[PDB]
Amino acid sequence: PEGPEVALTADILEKYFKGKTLEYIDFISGRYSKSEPEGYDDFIANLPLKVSNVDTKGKFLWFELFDPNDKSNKWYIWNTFGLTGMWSLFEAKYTRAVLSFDNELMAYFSDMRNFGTFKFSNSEKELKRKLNELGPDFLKNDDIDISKIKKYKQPIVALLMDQKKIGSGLGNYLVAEILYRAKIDPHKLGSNLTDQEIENLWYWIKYETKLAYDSNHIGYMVNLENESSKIGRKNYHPNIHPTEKEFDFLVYRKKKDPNGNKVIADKIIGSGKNKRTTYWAPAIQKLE
Ligand SMILES: [K+]
Repeated sequence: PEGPEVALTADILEKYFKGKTLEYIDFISGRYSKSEPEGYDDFIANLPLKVSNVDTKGKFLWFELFDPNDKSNKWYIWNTFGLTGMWSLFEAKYTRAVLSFDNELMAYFSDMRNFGTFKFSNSEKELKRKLNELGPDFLKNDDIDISKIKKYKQPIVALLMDQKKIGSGLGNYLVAEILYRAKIDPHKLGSNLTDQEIENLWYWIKYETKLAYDSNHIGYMVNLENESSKIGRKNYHPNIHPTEKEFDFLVYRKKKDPNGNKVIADKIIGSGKNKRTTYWAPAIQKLE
């Protein structure tokens, strides 16, 4: 899941749990099964608490809770999905966390690979500190200045994959689809892009994120597909109007692009577990 999936999941989470009373959380399997997340014990001891919001910034999601009997007791649930992390209203296969609310309400987080993370904290300061680690939300921020791209002599694919330098929310498929639409070669250094290309790139980031966010079944949040179509969408990037009804991969994991050009499954950024495969068609994307 990338920026859009996280945001749409938060939206759904708020629809069902905002204002509800959380009573407990169980980590029944996975990485937290035996060793609970940081702050878990203190958090459990302070439950029940009501949920006031479920917000996101890029790929980062969090629950904000408060204590109905102590205005000063505020708590937060930090969450990152990882490659296989999914939220749902039913106990799906590979459920790792089970959130029990009052009045029959239940939420679940599934994660076959166990890359998602959890953390509980009662500090707004730490939350603000954490949010400073992320750049503007490429999907939610409609007035982002990406001219900072010029100050970097690094492949543009690395700059867009990074969550701090220019903005947050872009993943391996969004960056590939966006660089294809902007006809820019992944290896092109930021400092070598023209002001025009910058403008053009900005346009397509808004375009793709919005298309992704408005979709109902891209595939990375299948446990919420039924609910995805039973809820609306916020109006991010208002002045951009994608023509397609659903997000479709033009090069991401494709052997050829729409026209017929070949797509290179190029491994440009990352090391070890962080290495990712960038898909691009040399026919369309040039270093110019
Ligand atoms: K107090």
